[PDB]
Amino acid sequence: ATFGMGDRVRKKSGAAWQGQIVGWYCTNLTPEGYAVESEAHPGSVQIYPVAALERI
Amino acid sequence: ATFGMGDRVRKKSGAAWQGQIVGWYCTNLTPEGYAVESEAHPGSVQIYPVAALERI
Amino acid sequence: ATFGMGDRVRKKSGAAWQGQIVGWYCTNLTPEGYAVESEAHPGSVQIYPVAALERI
Amino acid sequence: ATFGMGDRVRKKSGAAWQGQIVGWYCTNLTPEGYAVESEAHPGSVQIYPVAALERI
Repeated sequence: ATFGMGDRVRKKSGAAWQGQIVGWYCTNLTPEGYAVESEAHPGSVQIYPVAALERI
Repeated sequence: ATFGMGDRVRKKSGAAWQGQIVGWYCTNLTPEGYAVESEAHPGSVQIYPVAALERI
Repeated sequence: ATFGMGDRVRKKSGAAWQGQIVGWYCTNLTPEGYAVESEAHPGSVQIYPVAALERI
Repeated sequence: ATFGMGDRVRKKSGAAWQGQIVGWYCTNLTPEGYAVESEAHPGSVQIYPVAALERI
């Protein structure tokens, strides 16, 4: 696992998102995915493949 | 229409979101809905029923 | 506008989605975007750039 | 944990969604949340609080 719970991450490119890792998912299309709760918008969560994200 | 393009709005309660109205949708479940581009996270857009939102 | 309200469309590639155009959005990152209500999952709506979608 | 990986679940009410549990998230607003990959739309994943979902 590239990231763990509570890591602060951001989207590398395109649509912006930044905040803490709050969860995990895996599908065939996205075998390593993460749920990220926005630091700016508490309670709002988006999910992204690991390649979309970087730790800060 | 309660809101128009470019209005600054926020979620009234629960998961937070704030930024500008960038679009519209309508379904039977949500006959008056809005797309809101985050002011904190440019490019990221979420969609909400009108009752969830308030103009600021 | 490539599509209009009620057109039946699907995602061209990656994550699947199919149903009817129910709305529109525009941002700098996505200057021509569409809200698509799933035909399989009524009430659930996802939003996509026009290039992601094709009419069927 | 109410559900486990691979359980087939659906939304109880409102916007429809159905498919398999593919992940988990937790936030203060949603201390027990699940990612559900659509069975109708492979690759598409939505996330919901546990109270929104039921196993089938």
